Amino acid sequence: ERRALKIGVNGIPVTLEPINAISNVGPRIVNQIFDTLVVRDFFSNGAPGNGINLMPSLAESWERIDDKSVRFKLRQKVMFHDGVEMTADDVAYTFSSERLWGPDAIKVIPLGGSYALDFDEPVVEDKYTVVIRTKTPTPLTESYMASWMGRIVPKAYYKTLGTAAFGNKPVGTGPYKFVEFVANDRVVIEANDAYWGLKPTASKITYQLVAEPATRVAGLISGEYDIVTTLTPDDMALINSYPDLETRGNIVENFHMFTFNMNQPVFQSKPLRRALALAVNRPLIVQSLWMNKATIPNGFNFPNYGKTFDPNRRAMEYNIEEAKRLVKESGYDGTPITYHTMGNYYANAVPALMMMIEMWKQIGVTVVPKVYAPGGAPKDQDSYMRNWSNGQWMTDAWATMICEFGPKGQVQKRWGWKAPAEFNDLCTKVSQIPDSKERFDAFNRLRDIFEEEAPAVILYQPFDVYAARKDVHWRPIS
Ligand SMILES: CC(C)[C@H](O)[C@@H](O)C(=O)NP(=O)(O)O[C@@H]1C[C@H](O)[C@H](n2cnc3c(NP(=O)(O)O[C@@H]4[C@@H](O)[C@H](O)[C@@H](CO)O[C@@H]4O)ncnc32)O1
Repeated sequence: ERRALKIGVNGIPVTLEPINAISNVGPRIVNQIFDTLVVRDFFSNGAPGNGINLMPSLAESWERIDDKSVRFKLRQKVMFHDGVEMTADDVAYTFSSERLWGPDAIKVIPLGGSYALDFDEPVVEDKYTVVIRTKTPTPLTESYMASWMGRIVPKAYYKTLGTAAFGNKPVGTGPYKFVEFVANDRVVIEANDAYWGLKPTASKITYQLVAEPATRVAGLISGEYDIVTTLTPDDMALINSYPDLETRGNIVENFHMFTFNMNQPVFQSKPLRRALALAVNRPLIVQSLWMNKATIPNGFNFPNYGKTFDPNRRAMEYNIEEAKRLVKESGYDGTPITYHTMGNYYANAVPALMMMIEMWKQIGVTVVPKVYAPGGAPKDQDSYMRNWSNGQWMTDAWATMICEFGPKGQVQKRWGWKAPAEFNDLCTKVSQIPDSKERFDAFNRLRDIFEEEAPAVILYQPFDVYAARKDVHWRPIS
């Protein structure tokens, strides 16, 4: 039959506008509402779910014409949820200066510019043919279209409503259509049997916020939820002891971190940031809370970067001697510094924070936990330390070092990181040269500067665990 799925989740996105929903909790919903032109084959080249060969989706075919331009031939008679046919005009709009990457687009998609390629205006050749262009050369256009930046929006409806209102009543081409959105509580979507692709296999999907992981585990056990997300390896034995239930876990291409508001005088310079960084004992946190399943990367450096992955890079440094030394140099009065966390939105956010509070006490710093509820985030002026994550969404080190931490990103712009000039010039350089020894060495230079400056501190890649009924064979949680 087709069941109504009930999914207990760690969090609900602030919006369903597909770019502004980019987070750990938005994509699992917006990937059902919207489609992309092309998709990654997660099992290509023997890959165990992290493959990269690109396959047709809204685009039936595509041809790279030159180093700046890619022609996409679109499927025909694809319907948006309101009965409007998708055409090249919609795809052009999705990647337009008006909506995405122009100067005024930043007021409503604040991060569109930092996460955009160096686009020029798309060209519509006919109803079903669109050419995506870049002002400067880049080989990333095609894989970018398979990413969370590539979800196709309906031009007329979206432009009429505007970005914010569209985010509360989204219309897409995907296999599920919008029914309801209750901020900080739930999203309901229903089967779209007019979908161009395979017929939806669930009648409806409800994403219900269940803040505490033990409540999600109990809800799965009692049948209140069919699927639950964001568990840890410690929950696996209990769940797997029920023959009707199971867990699935794997290392994700995402890192957990803590970061700083660098507009605050206490974090305006590198010494205290680097001190907090060098006192984090990662193997201890991983052994205590992750059953040694979370992995510690050798810097801001991940295997999915391909040609810009360094398999021989050194480990990130643990040095409480230098940390004590840097605390004293900064003239640290001894005042408590807040660390904001939205409960366990990140798996093990609170138990990891309590272990780091003890580690920072052992080097002279007093950090206090400020645990808040969804929607109760502090104003920037009230934020000092906070936890975050970054999903490594491209097969190139451009994401997320340059997206997030580069001169156009939110870490320098919104959160006040005054990066060294060499860092910003290297960011500009790597974004205009092809893969080579020079490009490889330049990213290693950027990684070195990142660790010297500590605008953020990388903890580990979590071992992401979800769980479900065995008789629920399709799980829309990524
Ligand atoms: C316009 C405003 C109403 C806005 O929509 C609303 O979201 C808001 O008020 N945000 P803000 O004032 O910043 O309030 C908090 C303070 C902090 O900036 C917080 N925050 C930012 N990112 C996340 C967030 N990020 P995430 O880790 O789930 O997602 C990251 C993404 O943040 C990241 O872009 C991507 C690629 O690196 O990797 C991950 O998907 N998770 C929980 N809170 C977040 O939101």
